[PDB]
Amino acid sequence: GEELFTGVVPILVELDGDVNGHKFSVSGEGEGDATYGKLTLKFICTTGKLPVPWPTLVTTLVQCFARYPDHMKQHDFFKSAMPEGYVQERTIFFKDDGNYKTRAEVKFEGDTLVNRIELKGIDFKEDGNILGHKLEYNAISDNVYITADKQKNGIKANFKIRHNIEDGSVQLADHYQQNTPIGDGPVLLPDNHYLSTQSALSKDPNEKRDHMVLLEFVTAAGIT
Repeated sequence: GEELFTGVVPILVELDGDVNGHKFSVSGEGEGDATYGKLTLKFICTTGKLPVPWPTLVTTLVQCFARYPDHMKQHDFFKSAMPEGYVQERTIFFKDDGNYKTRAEVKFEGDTLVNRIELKGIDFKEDGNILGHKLEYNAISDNVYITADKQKNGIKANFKIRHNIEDGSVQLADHYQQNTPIGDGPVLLPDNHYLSTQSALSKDPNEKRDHMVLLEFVTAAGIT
């Protein structure tokens, strides 16, 4: 499982979304290098204009690429589930606004690590920060707090993302996450720890489609 990540691995992401009945699709390509916790990705809205802010999709759009320090390798659930993969589900509660519910399957297709996602968003405000596009195209950085879930043979996680709003304020997105293996083989059930994650968002100056370029670092921590 871990051996599948010792080099650079191609990534494919495919997302189908429906937020308040606004339907859209995103496709992504890039590479991950778990040795350095490093991800480089480019996403394109294939249906036209994205109806929500790109920053709100970052966490949805492959924590198997986390750098787990040598001394914490027995706590890496994500790679232990490979190549068969895992289901990753979230509910993301946007404070004073709607929620996303996401279901994804993360697995290998040949040599390529694939993340296939369905996203459903409901109860958003038409002129809120999300459907009104009031969030700054700004990096996000925070800690993903992971705990074991023995009853599902997987993990749970929780974290908060504070998205900057255009007026200087913050739009909180409270994340609740569950991962469960797809295969029936043994997986690593971790002690409590976190992934320290930083995502830098940018634009391809030659790209005319609605898109997002990401450079992301992911590092496991919190166990000495």
